[PDB]
Amino acid sequence: INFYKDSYAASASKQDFSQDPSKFTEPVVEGLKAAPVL
Amino acid sequence: INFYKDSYAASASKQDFSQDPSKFTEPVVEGLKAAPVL
Amino acid sequence: INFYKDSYAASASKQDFSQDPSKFTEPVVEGLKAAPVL
Amino acid sequence: SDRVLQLKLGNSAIVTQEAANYCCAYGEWPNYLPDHEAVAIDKPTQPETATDRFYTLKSVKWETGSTGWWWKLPDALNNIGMFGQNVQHHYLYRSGFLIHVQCNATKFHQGALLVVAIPEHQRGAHNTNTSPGFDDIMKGEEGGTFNHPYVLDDGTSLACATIFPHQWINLRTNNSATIVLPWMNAAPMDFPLRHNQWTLAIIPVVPLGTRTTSSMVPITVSIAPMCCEFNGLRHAIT
Amino acid sequence: GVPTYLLPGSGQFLTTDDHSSAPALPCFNPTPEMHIPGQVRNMLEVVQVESMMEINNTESAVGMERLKVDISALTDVDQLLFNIPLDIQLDGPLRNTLVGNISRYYTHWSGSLEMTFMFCGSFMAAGKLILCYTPPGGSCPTTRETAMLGTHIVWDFGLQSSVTLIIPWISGSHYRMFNNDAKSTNANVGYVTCFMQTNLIVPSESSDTCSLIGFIAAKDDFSLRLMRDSPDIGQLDHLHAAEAAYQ
Amino acid sequence: GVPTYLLPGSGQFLTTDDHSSAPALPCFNPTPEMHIPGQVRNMLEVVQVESMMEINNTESAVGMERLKVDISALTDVDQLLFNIPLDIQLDGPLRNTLVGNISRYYTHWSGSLEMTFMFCGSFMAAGKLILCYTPPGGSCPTTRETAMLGTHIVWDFGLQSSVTLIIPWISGSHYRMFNNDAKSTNANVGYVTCFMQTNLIVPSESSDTCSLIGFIAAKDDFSLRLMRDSPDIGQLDHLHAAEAAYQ
Amino acid sequence: GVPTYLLPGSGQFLTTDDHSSAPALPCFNPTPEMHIPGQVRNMLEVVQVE
Amino acid sequence: GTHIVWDFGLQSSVTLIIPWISGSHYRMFNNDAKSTNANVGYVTCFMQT
Amino acid sequence: IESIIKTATDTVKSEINAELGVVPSLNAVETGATSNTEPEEAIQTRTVINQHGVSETLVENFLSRAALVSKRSFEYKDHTSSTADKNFFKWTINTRSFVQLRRKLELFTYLRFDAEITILTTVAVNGYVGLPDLTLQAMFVPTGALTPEKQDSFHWQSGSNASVFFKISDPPARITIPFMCINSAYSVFYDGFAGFEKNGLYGINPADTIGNLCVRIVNEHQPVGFTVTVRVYMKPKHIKAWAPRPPRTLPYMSIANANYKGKERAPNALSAIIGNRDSVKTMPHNIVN
Amino acid sequence: IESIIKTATDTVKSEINAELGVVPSLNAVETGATSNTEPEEAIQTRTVINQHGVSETLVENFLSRAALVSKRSFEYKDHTSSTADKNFFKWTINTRSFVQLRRKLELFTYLRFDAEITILTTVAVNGYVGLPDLTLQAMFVPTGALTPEKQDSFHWQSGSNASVFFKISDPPARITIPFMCINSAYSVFYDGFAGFEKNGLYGINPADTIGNLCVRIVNEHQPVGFTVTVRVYMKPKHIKAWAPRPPRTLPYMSIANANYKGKERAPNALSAIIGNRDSVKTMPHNIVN
Ligand SMILES: CC(C)Oc1ccc(C(=O)Nc2cccc3c(-c4cnn(CC(F)(F)F)c4)ccnc23)cc1
Ligand SMILES: CC(C)Oc1ccc(C(=O)Nc2cccc3c(-c4cnn(CC(F)(F)F)c4)ccnc23)cc1
Repeated sequence: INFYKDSYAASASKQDFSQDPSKFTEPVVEGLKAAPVL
Repeated sequence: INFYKDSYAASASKQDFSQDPSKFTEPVVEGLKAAPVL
Repeated sequence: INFYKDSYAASASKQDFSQDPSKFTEPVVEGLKAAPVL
Repeated sequence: SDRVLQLKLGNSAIVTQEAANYCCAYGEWPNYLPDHEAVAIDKPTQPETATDRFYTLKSVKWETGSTGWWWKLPDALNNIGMFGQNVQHHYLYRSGFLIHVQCNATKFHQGALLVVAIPEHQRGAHNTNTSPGFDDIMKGEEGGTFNHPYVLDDGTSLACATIFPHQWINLRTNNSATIVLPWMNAAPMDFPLRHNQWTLAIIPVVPLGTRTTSSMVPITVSIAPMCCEFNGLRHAIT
Repeated sequence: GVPTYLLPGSGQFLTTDDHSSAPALPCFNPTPEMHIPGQVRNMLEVVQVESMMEINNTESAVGMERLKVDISALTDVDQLLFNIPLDIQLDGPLRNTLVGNISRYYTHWSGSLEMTFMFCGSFMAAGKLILCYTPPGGSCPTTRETAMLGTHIVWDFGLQSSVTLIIPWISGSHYRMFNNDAKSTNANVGYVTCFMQTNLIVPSESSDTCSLIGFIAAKDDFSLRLMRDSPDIGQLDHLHAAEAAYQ
Repeated sequence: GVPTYLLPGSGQFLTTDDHSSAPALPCFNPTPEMHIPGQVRNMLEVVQVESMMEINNTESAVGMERLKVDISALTDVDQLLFNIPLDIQLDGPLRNTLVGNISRYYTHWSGSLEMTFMFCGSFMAAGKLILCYTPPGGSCPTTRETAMLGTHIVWDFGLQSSVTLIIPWISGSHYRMFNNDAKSTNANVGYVTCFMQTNLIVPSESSDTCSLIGFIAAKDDFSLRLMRDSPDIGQLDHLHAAEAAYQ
Repeated sequence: GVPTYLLPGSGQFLTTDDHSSAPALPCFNPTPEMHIPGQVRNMLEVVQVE
Repeated sequence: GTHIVWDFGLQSSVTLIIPWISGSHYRMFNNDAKSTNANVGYVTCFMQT
Repeated sequence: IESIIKTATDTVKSEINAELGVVPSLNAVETGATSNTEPEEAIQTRTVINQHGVSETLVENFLSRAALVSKRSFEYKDHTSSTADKNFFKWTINTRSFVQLRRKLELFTYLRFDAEITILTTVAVNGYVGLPDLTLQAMFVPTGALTPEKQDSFHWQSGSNASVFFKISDPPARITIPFMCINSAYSVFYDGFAGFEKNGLYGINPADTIGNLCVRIVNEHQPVGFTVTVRVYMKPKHIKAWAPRPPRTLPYMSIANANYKGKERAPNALSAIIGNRDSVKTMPHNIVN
Repeated sequence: IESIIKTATDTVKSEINAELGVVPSLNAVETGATSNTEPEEAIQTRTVINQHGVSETLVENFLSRAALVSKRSFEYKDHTSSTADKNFFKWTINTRSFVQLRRKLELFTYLRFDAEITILTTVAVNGYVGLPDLTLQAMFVPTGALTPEKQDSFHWQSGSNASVFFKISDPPARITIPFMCINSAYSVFYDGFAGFEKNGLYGINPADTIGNLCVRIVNEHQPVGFTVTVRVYMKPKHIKAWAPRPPRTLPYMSIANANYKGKERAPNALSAIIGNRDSVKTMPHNIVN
């Protein structure tokens, strides 16, 4: 329920289930295989 | 939300994005070119 | 907005623009012309 | 091509050879009152060329100490020609104005006049609680002089006056200014003797200077009412 | 439940509000409607009816004598007979009229007024009058040659007893104010004046003095705005028997 | 009935709220609209109008003398003539301008400024100036060879009386703040400086000293944010006749 | 008007509530979004880092 | 009356038109200069600035 | 002829006339018709497109605003020794006691409307300890029902009377009373007598009798006394109105009749309603410059 | 030419120029037009896609925030011996008394708007026993209506005046007043005189007269005195605005006029609006490292 004119007035947006943990776990230019890493 | 009978009761009208600054910046009878003004 | 069951509960009826001033200005059996009245 | 201008209205014409375009205030032109905006129901008199013509006021001397000059419309014209007679015989008036301001000097002179038309130029007094009186405001043809042009005699500022319709006379560049004013009022007509729609102001922001031999340098004001209408025919207040 | 919040103005009693409210007598059946003569639906219907001006609002006119103006034969040409103040707000001839009393419930007004005059001399009385409206801006005219320059009707007495002077709506603004400042440029209407155009001429057996009755109404271009309590009524005390309503 | 509950903020008077509210005068008819010249709909239309800078904000310049800069013939090459502080928040030449006064109702600003200078010497006066904008980060330049490295226009006097220096919007952030800390990296704009490019050269019968008028405006890339009470006005007392409004 | 009644919990400040509320700065335009490296959307992305 | 305001400049000359404003079709070359069939009125020059 | 009128009439342009046998400015008042002279007939007019609305003079808008009809103060205290409204009062419902609403209603002969009733209550300490939040009961007692004799009488159990219970800390209590005349319209004026004998009241139509409003404090008295004041407002709504009347000029004397005296001198004296000017030739506020 | 503008303008990339007869940085201020030089003409630019909104500088947003227009304190007490606002006050409605709203409104020559009115009331005990929950009445008295002379005068019965009754424990009372000028716009400035004689007020358009706000406490006085303060806020809405004006620089002197004195020294002195620097060559906050 939002009757205010500015969209920043609205309630919180709890729906963004997108993740990409590999930008923090695997920032390696060549991806790991399942396999000697080095 | 306006259940009042008189339209002057309503909330503010923040939607008129029409501008014409040339009535204040360029009230010259012959318009300027991009070009010696005089 | 009227959720009451009796119609006399409702808000005022400000919409009757019908007029007939001639019942007070001209209650003459023979109408005036634009023309000696008598 | 935009330096030479001829203005012709009724039996009067003005030519200038050193204009700088001309201003149409707010991009408007004068027009007669349309029926969808009319209030007073009597048929108006529209005298046309009898009123819609240039009237030339008394010239003022631009001198080194000059603070500037002002004239109020319609007041400055209310006693002049057939315009004045219609003003005196009618309760209601409406018109635009064509304003032409004239000042020439030699190529060895310098000086700049701001020529500005101020709508509803409600004056203040200086250093008092008492409001300006009738004789402070109503000057007629002679007009007044600025007390404090730097605040426009109204606690405001000269520097921001370019928000109003204006030209400059810069003696280096041009010898005349022209401003065309529409009807500028909240009501469609007015009583001409108790309210002024427009004040013409001429302020010497750069003072007159030369090292040639001095001459009197007058400034001359010519004003044509445009699309004059009058309603409520009466005897003359006069 | 529904999430809500209260605004400013919650719980106020505004006397001009317009809401439904709880019916105290459920299932009540009002009496059937019956046709009655003379339904009024807009108060502008009432001010369009002409009613008598109290033009002779002078000391030594008592009661009904205040509703007539007496005219006599004169021996000087073009004399002033009477004038009428046009302020509806100030206490003049126009106040106690239908247009007057209704308009004083309002603050703004616009549109034309009609004045009608009925000549009540004998059949043998003759004469011509000039009735002049002067738009505002100067003093009320005192000579016929000045008044003649405004809106006027020249009235010849005859078989038709009455003329109307239309007072046209000549105004700078859309409306005028019922302003206690009568000289205000938003309020002043100007003047009505009556002069002899010729003379009242009567034979020996007619009465030498004859009467005018003056009436005013609004025309149907007339409009009223901004409702107010009328200054024509008030009380400083309880009315008699008002207390006895509690006993 | 409807089940409801009240939230936090119920019953508050927020001065920037936007709701409908009860009309005190039912059935009121406002005066018909009339066309008036000069409707403004966005305040950005006003700041795009050029207005005079008070560049000569010095003791011994009185009134109108503060709106002009006087230029004289020099005998040394490439001299500094004047500089212009660019803080709109602090009390400098830009404050009492259309762009200045409107912007001070706001806290954030972005976009380009135009400065125009009109030469008001005689027709016989000649000369070239260089007008330089320095992006922030160091001191204001005092020599033409340093100022020349910023954004500049070289101005020749001639039949066209005026040049514009565009001050381009060069900023790390989307906006700047009207910050009383003038040295803040979120607020400082840099400098404008004027030098002689050649000289003011005049004949004997022209005045030896000539004036510039400087103007500023916003361009149409200009934007304002976060409205605030302007520091340009205040009162410590009731105004005169304010009490008399209650009497 | 609408007939209403207030429930238990009317007028409480629960710190984990989720409602719209009155915007103090009407017509405000926030700064355009810019791409920044390293957006986190779920804290489970962080605990997966050793 | 009918007038032209004249600014000196590159064009050296102005014309004042004297329009034919007459009650009759013609005027007479009458030695009576004050005759209503002959008098044309006046031309005058003033300083504008 | 009936028509829908939302705005004031337009003006057409008019020319010069000079027609024999046509005299639109002449009229005959003796017929009883008002003058039909138009402005286009009396003067030369321009065209005016008239946009002025006429909604504010609708009878519905003119009458349907809330006006005070009853105001009563009484002592909320231990009344065991008093002579008095002993924590309650009875009001015989009328609309004639407050002159602003009375005069507007009396512009009409017959009125049919529903009545919106607003009850405003206020309390002060008698000559301070704070103000108590009392509960009040308003009970409508129609014709022939028994009115309460005491604050605690069993009449207040209200088995079939409409009662409203309301707090002082509430908004004002509000109910609508339906149009309840036994005729199709209330008689605002009544040229008749209430009974079949000759001794009945003049000027009151029995058909218009509403009944009684009885108001008590429901709380037992406190150890200290308070003054309670009750204000009743009526707003007519859904209004029909017939036969407009000349307005009241003289001050009202009584709620029971139209009796009149006038002010001692003008304005609104019996001999002179309008204030005097020196002569019919005197312009009282004449503009002089 | 009129167009819809929601965001600030984009910048196009620009190259080197070197064209004879084309001088976009030269201008003619004497025409009265503002400089039309674009940044692409003055310097080499990049492309910038500009996303900055312009909604916050809309006249509607710039003006439509609630501002204090009236503040009045009075004694709520037994006034039988006082000389004073005896439990009520009258205010002649104006918008010139508080300088923040006044200065913003005076950026324009003509304004047309509806007025949202908020009334905030507060109470303190006179020099403690708790604060009473009073009922107040605000009554709008238009031009030519009679104002109340006393707290208990019959003017307050409000037969046709708009009144709002409100408690101190309520939220602030709120009503909208329609745009009620007799012209199409209010005259913010008025270069004229109010009357047909010469003695009328300068600078006030009679067309803009609103009327009077009369505010009483409805409760009878208590045995102890309180100070009540009323604050009135106006918010313009549905705004049209014409002919922008140079802003006020000098302090206001009066609500009745534009009279001016200035501060004794800069800033906003009559001789010097901007504060002084040592010379035209002095950079006052120059960065030095
Ligand atoms: C206790 C609650 C549940 O019930 C209540 C019931 C009634 C009230 C109350 O006070 N009602 C009223 C007060 C004053 C007048 C009236 C009239 C009326 C008088 N005369 N006329 C004709 C006219 F106008 F032409 F004269 C119409 C009709 C109905 N009610 C009235 C208050 C409360
Ligand atoms: C009692 C209740 C039912 O009714 C009420 C009615 C009114 C108020 C109240 O305080 N109203 C107001 C207070 C202050 C100013 C105004 C203006 C206004 C003044 N000037 N202007 C033109 C401008 F801006 F250009 F100068 C517009 C117009 C209408 N109202 C105003 C409070 C309550």
